[PDB]
Amino acid sequence: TLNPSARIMTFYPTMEEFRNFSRYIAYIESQGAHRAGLAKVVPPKEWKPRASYDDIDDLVIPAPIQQLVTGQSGLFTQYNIQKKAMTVREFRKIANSDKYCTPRYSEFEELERKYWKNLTFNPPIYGADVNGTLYEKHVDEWNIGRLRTILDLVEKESGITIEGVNTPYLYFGMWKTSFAWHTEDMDLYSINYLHFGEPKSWYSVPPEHGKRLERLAKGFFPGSAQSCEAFLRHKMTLISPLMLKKYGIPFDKVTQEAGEFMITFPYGYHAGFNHGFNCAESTNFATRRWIEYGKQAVLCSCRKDMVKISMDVFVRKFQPERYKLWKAGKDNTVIDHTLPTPEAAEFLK
Amino acid sequence: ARKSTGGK
Ligand SMILES: O=C(O)CNC(=O)C(=O)O
Ligand code: NI
Ligand SMILES: [Zn+2]
Repeated sequence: TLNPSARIMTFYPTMEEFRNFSRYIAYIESQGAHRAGLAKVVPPKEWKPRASYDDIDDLVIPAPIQQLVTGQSGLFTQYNIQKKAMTVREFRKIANSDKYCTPRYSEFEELERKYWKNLTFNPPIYGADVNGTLYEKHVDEWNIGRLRTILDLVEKESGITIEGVNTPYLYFGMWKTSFAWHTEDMDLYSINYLHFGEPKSWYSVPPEHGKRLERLAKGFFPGSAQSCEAFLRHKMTLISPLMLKKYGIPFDKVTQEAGEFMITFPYGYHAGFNHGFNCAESTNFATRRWIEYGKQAVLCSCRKDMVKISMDVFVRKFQPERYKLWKAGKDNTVIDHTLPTPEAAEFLK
Repeated sequence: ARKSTGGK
């Protein structure tokens, strides 16, 4: 009966708790964290992934995107236009310039209103999807380059690399840069570490009301829905929290600060924006709980070469009793979004 | 074959 409100939880592990990543994810799930779709973990003070960020101004952002937003009344579509390569130095100059910098504000609620008031104006540049990592090679705790989860079975058995999914991405943000409503590819988990800069704000719908958000999205954008079941996977759809309130979709809000991790959980819809110049690192990962989510993930079919993982390896290894049934197409398992991952048993005994 | 922030 854990986290019955399904609110976003924040955790403050000691360095001892922190060390084993998979095991801490099982712990937070034993506390009900997954029910929110999104959780915050504040790493211990003594922890640091990089001694300094003084040297990265020469790093290349090979395909920055200008974010053109169209819409009104809490409903928008974002078009992401690939601009020419620029350096982090070139990006920071634009980010902090009078034209693109963060407006003056008092309370977060004020910055949030300005975001929803102004997101269709003066399209910003998001330095998104940059292959690479800012962790130093020796960093053994919560290293996004090597978290050591069962997602590693993809590369271990097939040799398949999916950039961003089983490798890390860097994201350089400026004010009013946005991520649209979405779950992860194959409904995996994600991890996001805010290396530096101004905050990133998040909205999250609980996985248990996820279908409700899809039904509503389908109604607001019926053309997009009629031509692709999984159109939210296109990552173009922005919906304000006032609209979510108006139609009864439970959601939570959270602001991530420099030095904080966010975890997103399978089928946890999330969206948000950056406050100003910052840098985040992200990848996906898995637990045993994810396997059923992966078997049932509704995928985008209308775009070529979208992210699709063979589940075969995972069903054979962790669900050998159900493999023949699954392969016949007769595995009718119903997901219970409240249940924690099997690995949490250690913490519930 | 790769993760993307979003399309057009
Ligand atoms: O930071 C962004 O642009 C959005 N991040 C995520 O969606 C994530 O980490 O799952
Ligand atoms: Ni995400
Ligand atoms: Zn599609």
